[PDB]
Amino acid sequence: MLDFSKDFLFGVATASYQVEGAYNEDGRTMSIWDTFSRQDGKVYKSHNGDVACDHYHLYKDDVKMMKDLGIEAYRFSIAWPRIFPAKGQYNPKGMDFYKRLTDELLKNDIKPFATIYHWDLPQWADDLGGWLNREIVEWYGEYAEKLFSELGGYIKNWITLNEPWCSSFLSYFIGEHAPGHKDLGEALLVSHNLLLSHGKAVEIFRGLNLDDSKIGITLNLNEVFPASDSDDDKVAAQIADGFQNRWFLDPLFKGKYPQDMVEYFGKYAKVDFINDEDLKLISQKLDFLGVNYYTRAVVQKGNDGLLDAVQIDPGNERTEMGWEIYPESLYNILMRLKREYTYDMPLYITENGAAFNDVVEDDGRVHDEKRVEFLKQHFKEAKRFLNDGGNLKGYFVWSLMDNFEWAHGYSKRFGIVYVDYETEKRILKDSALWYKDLISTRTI
Ligand code: NA
Ligand code: NA
Ligand code: NA
Ligand code: NA
Ligand code: NA
Repeated sequence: MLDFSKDFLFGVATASYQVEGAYNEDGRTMSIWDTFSRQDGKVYKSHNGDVACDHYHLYKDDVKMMKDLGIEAYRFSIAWPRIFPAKGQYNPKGMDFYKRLTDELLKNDIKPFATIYHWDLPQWADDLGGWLNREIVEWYGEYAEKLFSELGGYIKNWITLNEPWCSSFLSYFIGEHAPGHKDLGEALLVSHNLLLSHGKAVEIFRGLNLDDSKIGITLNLNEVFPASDSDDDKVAAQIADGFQNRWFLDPLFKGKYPQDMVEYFGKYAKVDFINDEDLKLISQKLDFLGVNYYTRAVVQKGNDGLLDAVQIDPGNERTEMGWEIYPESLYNILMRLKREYTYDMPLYITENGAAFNDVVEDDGRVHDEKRVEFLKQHFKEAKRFLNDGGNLKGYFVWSLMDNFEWAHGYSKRFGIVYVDYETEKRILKDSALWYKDLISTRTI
């Protein structure tokens, strides 16, 4: 009778630096993204998160807004520079924000899902080497354990890292994200230290044996298609798939980096950070996996160089990011996890959503019909996965509101709610009204 059971969580997601603002208040010190956004050329028109959506001050209105939509769960991140503004220096005022945030959520029947690290590493940590310095495993563990002990009565669903592929390859190899290095060997080592920090937090978490509390990790995953049936394109797809997906799925869920990628990367950089003890910590059992899904890739062999597959445009509709709208890969990825990696483990879609050219019309409304159709198509694939025996527990739309989209600044709008940044006014887009109906009827 219900496409989505009463227990299925309809959610929305944000991230601290993208929405909070109040960047220099109540003891907060700079993150690497504060620093990076002030370096010339790194962020669209030198946008930064100084103010963002001012959600730090407006959080009560934002929670009321979610309550009126019937939101059942809210994924947010916790800002490390608020909690430890300096090495070893706990800031109770920073903790107080997350207590009053999560108190507000619970009192409005919204379940909190907290992301421990969503890219806003404290500048003091990066000055000590950041994710390149293996000591970060201990700094992160100290941070996580403080959150578990202070917030464990408030939060029962924890995510160690958001999208470690971005924090490693996009930040240290491609250089689009903070801190903006361009060195494959660095990005490979960072990926390992991120995964090792993840394992440290899981170890600490299990030792607390908190009542009714779950821990997992969030991975951005795609599906890679070869442009043709040639052997050239099949190897290209295999490499692209190992680069995005298997490089993280395999150590976490198989206890082993993917050997084809280890050999491929080893032709270009050192891969000597791999060892048995680290992989055992990395692959500790999780309670759930969070899946961030947006699009697929169609790839063709490039010119034999490092990760130089040519991106094929198959000619289909795309978002403002240039990302193809291909809802079937949401089903294919969830099925692939079920058949190859996570099996019967609970799965959450921790991000899915789209950037479109949103405009407030003369009627004061945002008629974002393309986003309505986008979300409708992807929720239909989630329902199909559930009806085929998939263990999907919830679905978080990215994002609750338009926000600071990293190197794109405020020029990409992902919200189901529009933010007029001059006034900080919230305007429900038609997609939020559609989502409200979906939560109410649980029918699609
Ligand atoms: Na901010
Ligand atoms: Na700036
Ligand atoms: Na696991
Ligand atoms: Na679980
Ligand atoms: Na499709």
